Amino acid sequence: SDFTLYHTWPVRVPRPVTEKLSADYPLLTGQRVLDALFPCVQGGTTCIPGAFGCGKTVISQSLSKYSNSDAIIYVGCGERGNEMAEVLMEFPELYTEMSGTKEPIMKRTTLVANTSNMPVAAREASIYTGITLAEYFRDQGKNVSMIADSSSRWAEALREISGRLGEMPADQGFPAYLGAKLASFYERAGKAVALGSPDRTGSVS
Amino acid sequence: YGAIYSVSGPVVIAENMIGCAMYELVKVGHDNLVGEVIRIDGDKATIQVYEETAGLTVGDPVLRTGKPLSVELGPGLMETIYDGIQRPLKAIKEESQSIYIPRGIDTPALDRTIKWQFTPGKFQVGDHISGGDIYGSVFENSLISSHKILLPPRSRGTITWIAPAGEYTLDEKILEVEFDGKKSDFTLYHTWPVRVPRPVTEKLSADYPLLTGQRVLDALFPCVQGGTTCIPGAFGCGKTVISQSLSKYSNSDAIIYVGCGERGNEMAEVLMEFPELYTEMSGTKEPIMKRTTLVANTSNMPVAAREASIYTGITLAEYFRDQGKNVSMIADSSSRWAEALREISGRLGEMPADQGFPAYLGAKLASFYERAGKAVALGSPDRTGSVSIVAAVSPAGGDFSDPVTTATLGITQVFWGLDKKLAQRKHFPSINTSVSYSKYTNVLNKFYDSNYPEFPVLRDRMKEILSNAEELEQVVQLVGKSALSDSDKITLDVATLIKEDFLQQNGYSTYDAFCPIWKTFDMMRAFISYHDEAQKAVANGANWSKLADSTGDVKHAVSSSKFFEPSRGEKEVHGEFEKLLSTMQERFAESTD
Amino acid sequence: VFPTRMTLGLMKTKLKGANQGYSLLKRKSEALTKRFRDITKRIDD
Amino acid sequence: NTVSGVNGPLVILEKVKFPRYNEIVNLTLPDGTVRQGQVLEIRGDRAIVQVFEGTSGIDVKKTTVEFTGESLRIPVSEDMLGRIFDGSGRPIDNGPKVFAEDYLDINGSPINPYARIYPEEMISTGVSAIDTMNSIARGQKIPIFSASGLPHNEIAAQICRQAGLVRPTKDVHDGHEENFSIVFAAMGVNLETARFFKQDFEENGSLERTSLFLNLANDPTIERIITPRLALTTAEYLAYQTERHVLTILTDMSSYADALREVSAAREEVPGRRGYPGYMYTDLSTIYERAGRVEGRNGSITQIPILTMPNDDITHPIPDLTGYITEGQIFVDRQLHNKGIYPPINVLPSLSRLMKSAIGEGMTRKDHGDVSNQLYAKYAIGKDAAAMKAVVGEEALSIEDKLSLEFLEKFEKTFITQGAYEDRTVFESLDQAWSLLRIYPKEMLNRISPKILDEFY
Amino acid sequence: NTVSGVNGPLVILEKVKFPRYNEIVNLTLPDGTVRQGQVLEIRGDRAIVQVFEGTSGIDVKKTTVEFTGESLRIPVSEDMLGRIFDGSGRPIDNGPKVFAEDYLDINGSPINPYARIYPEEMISTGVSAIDTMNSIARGQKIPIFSASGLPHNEIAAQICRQAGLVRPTKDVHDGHEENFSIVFAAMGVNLETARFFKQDFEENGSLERTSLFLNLANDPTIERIITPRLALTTAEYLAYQTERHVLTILTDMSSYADALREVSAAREEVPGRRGYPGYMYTDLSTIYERAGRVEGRNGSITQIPILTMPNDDITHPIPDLTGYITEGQIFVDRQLHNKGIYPPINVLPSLSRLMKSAIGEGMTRKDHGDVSNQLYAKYAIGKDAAAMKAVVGEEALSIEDKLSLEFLEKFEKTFITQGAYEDRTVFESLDQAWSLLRIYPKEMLNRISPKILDEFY
Amino acid sequence: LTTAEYLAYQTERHVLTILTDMSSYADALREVSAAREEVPGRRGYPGYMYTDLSTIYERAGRVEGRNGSITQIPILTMPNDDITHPIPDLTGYITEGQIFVDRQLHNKGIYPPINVLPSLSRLMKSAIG
Amino acid sequence: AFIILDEVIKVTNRRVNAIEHVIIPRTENTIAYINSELDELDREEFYRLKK
Repeated sequence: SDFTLYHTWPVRVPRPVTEKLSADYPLLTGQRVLDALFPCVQGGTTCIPGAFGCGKTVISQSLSKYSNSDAIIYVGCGERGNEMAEVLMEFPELYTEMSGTKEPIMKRTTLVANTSNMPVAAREASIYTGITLAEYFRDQGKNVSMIADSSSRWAEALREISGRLGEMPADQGFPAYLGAKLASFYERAGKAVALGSPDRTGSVS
Repeated sequence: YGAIYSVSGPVVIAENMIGCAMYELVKVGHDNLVGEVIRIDGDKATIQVYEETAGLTVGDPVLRTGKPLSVELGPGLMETIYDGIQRPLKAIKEESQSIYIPRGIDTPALDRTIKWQFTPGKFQVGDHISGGDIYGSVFENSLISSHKILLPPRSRGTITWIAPAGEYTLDEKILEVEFDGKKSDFTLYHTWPVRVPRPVTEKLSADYPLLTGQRVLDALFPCVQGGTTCIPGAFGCGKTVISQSLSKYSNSDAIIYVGCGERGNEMAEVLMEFPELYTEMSGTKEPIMKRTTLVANTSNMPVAAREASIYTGITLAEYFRDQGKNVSMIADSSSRWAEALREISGRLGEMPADQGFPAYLGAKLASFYERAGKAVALGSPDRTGSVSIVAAVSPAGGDFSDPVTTATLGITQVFWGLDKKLAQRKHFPSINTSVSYSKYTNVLNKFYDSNYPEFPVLRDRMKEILSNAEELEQVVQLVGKSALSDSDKITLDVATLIKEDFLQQNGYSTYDAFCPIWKTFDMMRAFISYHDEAQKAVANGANWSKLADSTGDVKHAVSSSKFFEPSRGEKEVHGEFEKLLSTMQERFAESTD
Repeated sequence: VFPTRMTLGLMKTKLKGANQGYSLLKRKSEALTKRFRDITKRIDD
Repeated sequence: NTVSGVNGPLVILEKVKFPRYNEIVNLTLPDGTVRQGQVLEIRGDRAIVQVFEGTSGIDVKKTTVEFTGESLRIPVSEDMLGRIFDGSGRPIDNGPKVFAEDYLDINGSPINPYARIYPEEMISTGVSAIDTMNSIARGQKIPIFSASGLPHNEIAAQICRQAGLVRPTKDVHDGHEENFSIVFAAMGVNLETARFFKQDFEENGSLERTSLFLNLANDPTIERIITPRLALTTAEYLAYQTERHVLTILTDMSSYADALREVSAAREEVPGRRGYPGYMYTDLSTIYERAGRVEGRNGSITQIPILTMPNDDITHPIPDLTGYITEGQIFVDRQLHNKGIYPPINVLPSLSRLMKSAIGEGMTRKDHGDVSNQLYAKYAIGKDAAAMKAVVGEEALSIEDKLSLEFLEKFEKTFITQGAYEDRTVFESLDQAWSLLRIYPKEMLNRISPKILDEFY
Repeated sequence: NTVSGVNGPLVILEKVKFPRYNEIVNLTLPDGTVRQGQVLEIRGDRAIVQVFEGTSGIDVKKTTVEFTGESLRIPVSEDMLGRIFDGSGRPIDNGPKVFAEDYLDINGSPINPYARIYPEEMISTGVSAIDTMNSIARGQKIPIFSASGLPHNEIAAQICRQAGLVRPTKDVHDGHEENFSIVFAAMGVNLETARFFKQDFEENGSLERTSLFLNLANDPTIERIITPRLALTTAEYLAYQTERHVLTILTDMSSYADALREVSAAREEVPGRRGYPGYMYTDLSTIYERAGRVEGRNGSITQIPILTMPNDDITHPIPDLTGYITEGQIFVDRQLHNKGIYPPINVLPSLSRLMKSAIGEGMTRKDHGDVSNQLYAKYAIGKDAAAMKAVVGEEALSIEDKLSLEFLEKFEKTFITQGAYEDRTVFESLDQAWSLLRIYPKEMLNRISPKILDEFY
Repeated sequence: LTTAEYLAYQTERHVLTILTDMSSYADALREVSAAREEVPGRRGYPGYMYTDLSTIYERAGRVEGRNGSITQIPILTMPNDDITHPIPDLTGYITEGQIFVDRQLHNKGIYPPINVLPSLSRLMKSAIG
Repeated sequence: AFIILDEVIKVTNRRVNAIEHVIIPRTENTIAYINSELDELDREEFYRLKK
């Protein structure tokens, strides 16, 4: 077949590697308590409580700022849409902590920003699209910070689809397929050596 | 026409049935049972038969009569106890030798052999007429004419014939109207489908308060006329007893009392008790009974029979409103109507959507309450009528946020509480001050304000005392009584006085259980005049204990307010209460010093 | 054992009761303990 | 023609359109044995039956069917008492031969008696906790709510045993001079329990006066529920036609309920709310159909159904639907049982709302309503105080609360403690109620009108 | 083709498959009665429609169907302000048509004519309590969550009527120099309650500023869901094209939840917990999609939804899901209502996720964000301190808490208590705030900069 | 299991099976129940949840020659952190005892955090000689 | 007075700790178990009817 500068990869299929490693490498956030007290990992899985705009969106915006990862992929799974607007505007005025230029934070960020109003396909595809993209950057030899906001919303995208179709959802009215889908997503992320003879190291956190 | 496809439950399904509507009257089988085709699924029509099936065969013919199922609104409505679609129960006792007819009998909607007095109206030959116009009357109450015979909606034209005053039968003509050719001849009654509303020219906000008589109901918020009201239950809250008390005390022109799906013993209670009870204004023959038109349906009658109940009753209320009469509709229990909607849901075998309740449940409730309300009467003469609905509720879903209670509390405008535990302990009718609101309060109180009462100012302070009492109640339980200040003790102490006198209601009508609205204001005036003095004393120095000893005599009197009657002081308020305001002041001056 | 349907309204209010109780009695305690410390020092002297 | 299928115990017969609703069919099996069945539904060129007899012996197409031609009706006669029946009608004494003078519908659609005369005179039980608190009047349907994990069957046997000394208690009250009959309906009842029941009636000497309809749960479900319905119809014959007074004890209502759920699972009907049907209410109302004073206004049929709360709650489907159709309830406590107070009835959530109407003068006092009100209020406070003693301590308590703690103990151990064979008159029971009430002076009692108080204190 | 059947709310038509979805059909009855509906489902030679008015009274061979050929849209114009419509967009004027300049589809718009821009300018409700503590901003949605212990519609009326009296106060401040409009939607309102809202707009002069679309409690569930979609499109036109800030008031969202729950998202399909769909979220999200800042950058639609909490519950699906999509909430309570506090608004469980950051500076002073920290803190401490007063007295009560005890009282009785038609500008609201804090010295307002505090105290 | 009973059988070996995690396996059963024409019973999990678990537990015990065996320690993580949730309740009934780990211990820095308050094993005088 | 204070502080301390440990977590455990059962009824009901 013919090849282009871009390549396509299916959203629920994760990109491949030669083998995955146990991460031992931290985030480049440089947030002092983050580093010392309960050390940041890059190639890790992390759950943070929220309740919306009582700090949680604030820290995601902080994490973006202090970070200076090779790429950062920002996922709004299904947020309030004031918050998505805010992420877009603040970032090119902000400054990268490695001292780079050209709309600084925004230049390193690629944004999949779905508010919950925007179609349900786009909400469900959002995490998927981010993980496949991120995983490819892991194959490129780039250390990626993956920020998702929020998985509670994301579980809801699924429950909606389930009731419409007329299949039975399971525990707490939330579907059967839920648990396998949450689980696959965190285990996909982590530190690996990319596919092919060069064997560059990346991470997805 | 049709052939019976299935008989399943008391529900019958019949094939070869097309050209039938969803309101169409149908006669089921070759025993000709009363039925109505509720829904149709294909060639097969689903029919609820309002008598039981205990030997209904398949393949017997089903004959569509070619017209809807209606009820007759006409002469003979009052002084009579009826079933869910209205056929004289009294005639049935004697003839059929049974309380309601055997399956496979049909009896006519009214007495056909009884002759009634026609009076001609204000619409003679060549005068134009429209629906809700008075073409005549019958007499069905002694002191008044309680029944205006009105033209049905969408009836118009000019009159070829007005029959002169005299006795006629109800099947014989008294009016002819010419419109599009001959429109019809009309008889003393008219038919109107009962599932369907009776139109209004326009609705005008409820703003006329008129008694409930009960001491608590009058007190927290004013009584209302043209309003809509929810009162909780559990079918062990003395719901029957307050209903009987409610009938006597309301002074409205007409009352419709509807037993939705009741015990039978409850129906005995009311039928027997009503003629013994004296109408407060001035009596009639068998006083309360004669002013009540009864739909009395038991639960042991099929599910079909209980659903037509609420409907026919509101349709008698809406006619009366259009007639120029203020109506009290007392419905007990609206949760039994909702119980019935569940039963038809199980029988039809439809899926739930409302926590174990049918799809149509929320909408059916909402529609009922709108038919009720204060209005300017339908018709070209224009008269005033209002329908105030007092509706009982109770759970029915095993939950405290149950579909019957939630959808009804939305559409209601007065909400007065009631707790099961208090009611058993003796405080019926009971009332919960933090689980109540009334939207009509603002205008109604201002009405009582102008007539003599200082009423608005008192109402807000009564709730306030009770609010602080709840907060206090938790501290009192936990820490004890040994920590509260002098002010806080009083709050509880005046709260006791209100709990004693308003929430408790001694007897049917004995111990002067009847309080007029003006007496209630005076009962309240005595307690809050006492509260302000009581608050000043502790603040100006006087121990809770010292203040209680010294108050003494004036406190016993206010405690004793409920046995006293206002008919021996003035006629609606007590000279004794006027004297009480002077005594309070005098006491206070001695006690403080 | 525990009710099959709708203990939750009750249990909600039980939860509320408990929680208010702890706060108030800790305030009552807080005032007694605060006063007591001062009185202890007066007494030693 | 032949069986289309069998799904659970229910049978689908593919047959012609000559059977009516509730018309009996007679299933001819090639084992040389006939079983009988009742049509639950008739539908186009098929019938849905559940077989009353057997549960196997079925064939796919070696079956033959014939229609009985007769819809289920009870042979009711003047003498039905002093005889043991089954609802299935099997011979254990009598059952298939029982005499006949009418055949009556179980449906009770022709005669349907219903009060239109108020619940008249008092009915005695000799239990203070029934008569004083709730009070019973002729034609009343007041239920006994009991529990599982405690023997519900034992509380039914105490009521049975003291019943029929009751008729003398009424005789004394005057204006009762007519016969007393018990109509006992058993459905889901164990063989050992059945024998107990037989024993209670016997000891008083009411055996001669009682008719028994017996079903066990090894008989098919549809039969089990028809058995009390047949019995109420028999009661109706006694009540209306020969103007006698009937008290019918219907046990076990949970058992009636159990059947309802099982029946329907692939018909037009299907089980609704909480796994218990949505038409469960109708089924209870059919039992309520034949309750109230009868026509002509002498005699009455009075009904005390026996209901068991399975987890000791009112929010469960079986107690919840029922209590609405009833006009109050009587509440049985586990905690008085464990201590050893028998019969163990807590009066806190017990009220019957036609207490006022039930009581009158000449057989009950005017103080009677007032007396119940006082006991509830003190008993309630006492309970509330005992709970606070437990958590916080006796710093919350007050002197008034001490009177109340003391009042709880006196009430439980005197009022609620009595025999299983120790019957009383109503006047005595009000006299003992008073005894407990003497410990609060007049000024702390305000659940009685002060006028009445001065007389009886 | 003719009507096949109707099963509950849902109507089966056998009519051919050539109609498109959203396509209006006319039910031609032999009774001279024409009713309109929108196809819920279009299938192969059948369609399922739910009828906008009624559901029964149609036949299966005397009622015939015709397809209009035109889908569900609203004629949108700016001559619609001062005009009374129903829940299909038909007038209840009893005079002239709606008027169009475009026809806009009602579904959450065909094209989605919105952009996402963070809020930056204050919107004022004319009541201090909402505006200082939990401010409203352009394109931000903060619902009023109230309960069935409140007169929730009556409070709802106060918010709405006082709006657009704000616009001349904002005009002097220079925050809004472009017009104010009100779009009001009544879902499931009573005839009398509906009347109250209308009369309140006439009195204020706010009738000219609002268009009312009416759905009555007796109109079909499908009529009720059509009703807010009419209001938001009309708002979207005003907002986009003539640059007005438009404040849309949707009362009652609770009825809206009821219509969906009942049918049109539970037609025969399985809903989530407590009968309320799991895709009830998806429906709520459609409303939120047609709300927000729009092209022009002087145009936005700001939204105040009113949700009435069934029994004050925090585990029911309705406030929780709705509550995730909206940026905070205003919590109303029963407690204040009893005391005689009107409107009874508490600001402690309440939250506005973005206070200063949402709103601007230029028409609101800079002190708003700082002052809110102090008022919130004191208010919290204040609830606790009153409970403590009751026990300890004032002989051992803390000094900080003693001032907070008095603070609880004033916060309610002057900052939360206001008139019916009392309107207060934002500048004013801020001044009152400082007056309540003025009693405390500086050493108990230590969470604020000495520069700001020295100026504002 | 087939691997473990083959070693155990053929060359008379004790095989210890560490089967992590039991709820992950439950999870998959739950998805091919939603996909089946089955209705899920107790708390959104399969009404045939017993048959699944039981297939694993029948294979465990001594196998022919009585010098080979399969010994099991299955590992369960509590999906909702409750011992009323169906998974632990059936699982516990089919197995012989349980070993409890308590969160409060883990945080304190105890190792192993084996809280012995409900930890009991049925064979205690039938597992010793 | 000091001696009476001495007594009262011991009682009052017992109570704050008693509400804390025994009551609140008992109340958490109960509320959760019945909430989950209650929800199970509403969802399974729908599932059986739909099937």
